[PDB]
Amino acid sequence: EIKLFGRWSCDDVTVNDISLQDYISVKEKFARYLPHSAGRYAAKRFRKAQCPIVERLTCSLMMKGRNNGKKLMACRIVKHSFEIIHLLTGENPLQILVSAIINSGPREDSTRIGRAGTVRRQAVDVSPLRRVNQAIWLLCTGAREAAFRNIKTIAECLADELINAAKGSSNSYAIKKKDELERVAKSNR
Amino acid sequence: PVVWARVMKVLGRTGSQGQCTQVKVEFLGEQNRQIIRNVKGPVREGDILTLLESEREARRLR
Amino acid sequence: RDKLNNQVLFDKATYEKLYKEVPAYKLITPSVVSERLKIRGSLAKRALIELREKGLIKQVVQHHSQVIYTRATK
Amino acid sequence: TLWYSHPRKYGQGSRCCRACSNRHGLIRKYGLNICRQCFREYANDIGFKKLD
Amino acid sequence: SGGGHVAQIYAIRQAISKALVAFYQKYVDEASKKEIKDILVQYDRTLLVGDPRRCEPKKFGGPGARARYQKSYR
Amino acid sequence: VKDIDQHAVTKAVAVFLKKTGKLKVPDQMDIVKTAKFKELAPYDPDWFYVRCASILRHLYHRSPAGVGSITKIYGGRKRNGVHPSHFCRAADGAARKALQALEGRKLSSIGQRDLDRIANQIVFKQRDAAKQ
Amino acid sequence: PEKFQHILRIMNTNIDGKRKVGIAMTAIKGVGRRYSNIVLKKADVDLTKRAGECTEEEVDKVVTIISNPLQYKVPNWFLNRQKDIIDGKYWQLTSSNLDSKLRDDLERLKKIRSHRGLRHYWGLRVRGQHTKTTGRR
Amino acid sequence: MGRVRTKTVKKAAKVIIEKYYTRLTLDFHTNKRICEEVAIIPTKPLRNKIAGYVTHLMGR
Amino acid sequence: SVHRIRITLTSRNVRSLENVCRDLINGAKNQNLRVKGPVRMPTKTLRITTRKTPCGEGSKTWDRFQMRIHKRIIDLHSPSEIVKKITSINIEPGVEVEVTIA
RNA sequence: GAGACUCAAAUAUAUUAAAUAGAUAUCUUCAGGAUUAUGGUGCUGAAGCUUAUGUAUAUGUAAGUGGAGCCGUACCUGUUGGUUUGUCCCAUUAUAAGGACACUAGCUUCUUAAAUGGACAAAUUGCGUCUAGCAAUAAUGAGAUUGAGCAAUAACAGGUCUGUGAUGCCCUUAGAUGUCCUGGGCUGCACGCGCGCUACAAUGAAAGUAUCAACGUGUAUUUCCUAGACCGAGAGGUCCGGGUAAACCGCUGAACCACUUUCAUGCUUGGGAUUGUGAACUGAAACUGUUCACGAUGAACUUGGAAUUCCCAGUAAGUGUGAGUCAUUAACUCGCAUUGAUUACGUCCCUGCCCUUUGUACACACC
Repeated sequence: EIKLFGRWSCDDVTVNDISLQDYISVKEKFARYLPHSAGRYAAKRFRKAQCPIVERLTCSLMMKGRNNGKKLMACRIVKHSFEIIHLLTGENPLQILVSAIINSGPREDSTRIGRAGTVRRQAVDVSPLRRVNQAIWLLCTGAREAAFRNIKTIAECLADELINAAKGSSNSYAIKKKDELERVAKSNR
Repeated sequence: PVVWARVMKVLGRTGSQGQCTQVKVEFLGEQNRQIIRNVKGPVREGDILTLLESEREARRLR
Repeated sequence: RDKLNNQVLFDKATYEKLYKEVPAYKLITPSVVSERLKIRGSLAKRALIELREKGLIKQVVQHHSQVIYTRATK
Repeated sequence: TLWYSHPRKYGQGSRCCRACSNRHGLIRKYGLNICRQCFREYANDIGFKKLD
Repeated sequence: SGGGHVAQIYAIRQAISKALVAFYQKYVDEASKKEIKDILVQYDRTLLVGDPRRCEPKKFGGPGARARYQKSYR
Repeated sequence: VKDIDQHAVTKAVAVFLKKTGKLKVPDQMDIVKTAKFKELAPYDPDWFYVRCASILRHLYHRSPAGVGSITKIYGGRKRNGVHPSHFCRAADGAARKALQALEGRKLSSIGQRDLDRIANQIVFKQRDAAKQ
Repeated sequence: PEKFQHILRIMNTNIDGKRKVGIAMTAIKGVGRRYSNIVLKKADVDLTKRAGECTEEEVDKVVTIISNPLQYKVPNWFLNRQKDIIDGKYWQLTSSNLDSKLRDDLERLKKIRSHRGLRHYWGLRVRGQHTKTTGRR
Repeated sequence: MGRVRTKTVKKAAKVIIEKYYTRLTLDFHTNKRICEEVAIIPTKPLRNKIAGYVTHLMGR
Repeated sequence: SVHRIRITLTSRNVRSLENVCRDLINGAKNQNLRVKGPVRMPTKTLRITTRKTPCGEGSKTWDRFQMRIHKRIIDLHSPSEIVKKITSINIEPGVEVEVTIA
């Protein structure tokens, strides 16, 4: 009764990141089979760790006005792309997803409003509640412009950076623009 | 740049445009260093957190 | 800006050329054949329907707006 | 008889203003015919308490 | 009836869950009622958390309930 | 009929009366656009009379259903006139004479057990067809 | 299918080798996408054919519908011109005469000098479009 | 904390125990019922007001 | 032979609509008029909105107004010779009785 | 003053409550299957198939014809009609009881409330200046069911005399500004601007297919809502209806999505401005236009300079319907309903704002 998330094995998925353990929970208490929830996943400050990540992996897709609204198409497009994550590197796709957030994680600073005035200095840490959700924010951009005037579709461009976000990534993708962000932040910090 | 820092105590922010939790954290191998760092974003009490800059925290007295 | 103004065609000169290409090319997507030369988009998908000889395919998606194929992995 | 045009049976003109004889400001199409600048003074006694 | 192409399928879940809980209360067995609840309530996927979140009345100056269109030349 | 959803079954029945000679072809069938919203003519005619499967549920559940009550609520996904879209009537016309294609009152008197059970025998045969 | 030419050409318009045969027909001015099934199946042209296909023995009978849409059962409302006005003849004049005829009703009207006449001097939208607002473009 | 006892739920509370501490206990849902006998509330949300606070002080 | 006189009753005030079940229906069920209980109808709500302000210039919102009138139906399986006295007593301000004759 | 009270779906039908809805139960009828058991039957010509003409082409029959099934039941799954004090009684043309039985041979879940109920808070928590220790946690309709409306004090040269037979003063009065007719015009356009919709297409444009709401809505002295057949590329036209309305429209069987396709990214089948043309139709009457049809015509524009709008949940936003002005004219307006996010769960920088000390030449208050 724990098998078959979409079509594949569900368990044996490890968050291989100190200090991301005991905060990113995908399977170990969330054996929820489809990434559509009904009502509401926010009543207080701390709610995103209590949501399944694969639920959060879908809801960021509805943007840009004309695509805002249809979570079922987000349910359509991700379950039609896991086979591309299953055919490339034939191990189970869910272990590839949790490893994808690691290399796409900005585990570093951000730019801070100064302690007497305007914004020049560095915010010396970024919360995992802020970080890995913004790791979802970077990926949902780049495939759309990879499909906007290009006439390849997103289903291959979702699998574009995701096979690179799991391993050590190649040249600049949707995983990038944050690796660029910490170079100017290291000159900041 | 590889050490991880766990939180013990929380204080407020110079928030308005870049709320960043000026917060009391300590390491594990360097757990005697309870340096009061500054994390951007919401943080629950009891969370171990990664870190690369392990030198200072830009102290203003509070 | 790329143009790629290739011919939509039954591709008789290259159907045997892709026939030896798809082993061991398991990445047979309807977009990458349009990313290949002699760009067919619709009948090239139907050319993978012509690749349905119970060989060199494992069809995994039969859907609206996408018919995603993998090869018959040995 | 003479010099009296306008066969009024179409549109607003001239089926107007059973409350003020002011043709421009009517609300009609429920059955009110109250010329709604003559409604706030004339809201009682015709029901119509406000509830939200 | 009601619902839609999404939310009408939702209310099947509350129906199919509580159908066992009342047939086990008054007709079958107490532990049969107990063995169907503890498997559910681990996370329960709001099978019984019937949140009364409903559509809110609209206001003025907006196209929505808690919206307001603006810029009257600030 | 209460078997699997008629995405494929409505494709099936539209050829079966087309097999048995009861096509009863329209006259402007290359001209019609089934409503004053469409910009292209359809590919063929078989998708027109697929609504006998609808009235296997609409005479069943809605009503003995007339032409006007059908086609207005029928076939709406419409992008109307450009500024901006509305909803329309889909402009039936000749399909109100589709009863001749089948040959208080009832619309189809043979689709009670004579005609529809054969189509129910088809999905029962399709149950045997999809059994392997 | 076809390997020889893959570039079609008719009177006043050339056709590429990419557009489908309904919309390659629409690539000629004077006809639109509604005729893509109408005049092609009136010429018995398969819509599933390609631009390299639909050979020259088929395209001439299309011109017989162009040169005479009356004999091919096309109604006047289904014609690009009906009740001309002058000579009254219902027509489709695909890329060859509507380019001339567009001023032909107007070149009367320059001498008629009606409501719609003098407006074509300066540039004005001849239906109820309020021209004060933009005043340009 | 965020909800504050107002004057009506406080200044009227100072006599009702002072008159009738006898035969009154800390049990709220019956002290909820007792407000109808010694007093007359207009509305039961104010009974939901005035009875909870006086039961929030019986140990105090 | 025997008549089934089905009578609608309506009013705006719910208290008078609560008053009529206190006095009318028990003065008839004492002699088996077959009331079949209070048949309450959904109300007829109406909302009218317009500009609240003559020369409405400024923060130009609107005013809402509501109305509620409720119905409760009393049908009876009894002939015409019994039911004339209940039309005489009791009568209330703003209640509407409707009995069909011809 | 704020609170408090007013309204709105969650809340035991636990109590009476149905021309809403019906749950049901079974009567049934609309019956497939062999899911069932088969009785007659099964290679002997069954099923199926044609011709002839009567009857007004179907059917009848034979021949034609063909080689396994036929026909009937019950179980399964389905129309329909009533199951109101059920059945059979009766008065009655037929309801009720009267006569008995199940002694309930359909009851009130549901929609409707008219009500009390309804986080109704000792809610556990190293008690903070004993005083109001966040803690989510206890419930398990319920961790506010929960949003508006109502809003003071002194006021401002805010808004309006064109809402008014509220109205001062001033203007006019057979040669009127008044008033009714004929007209035009407010819509006129090198130009500035704001409010919104149409897109800038691959989360699509197309085709079908699956198959989902709700506030409402609707004709008596004026022609509304419409169904049903009928005609028409359509637009619309004709005929018989219903509905003064939980009753008919209508159970309104809404859009976007969802499902196979067609398109190959090419200002392109994306995007529909422009402009001819007839075809409509409303109104006595249409011409920068009454709107709507058909088949033509395919511009501008591929994300928009400095700028700057709103907003923390069923919300934003997409996507619709109704209502309002109406003879016809919605792209706005008032709510309805569906689909359903990121992120905030703060701060006092910045434009803000609220009264505590505070200097002042501050005054008609830094304009």
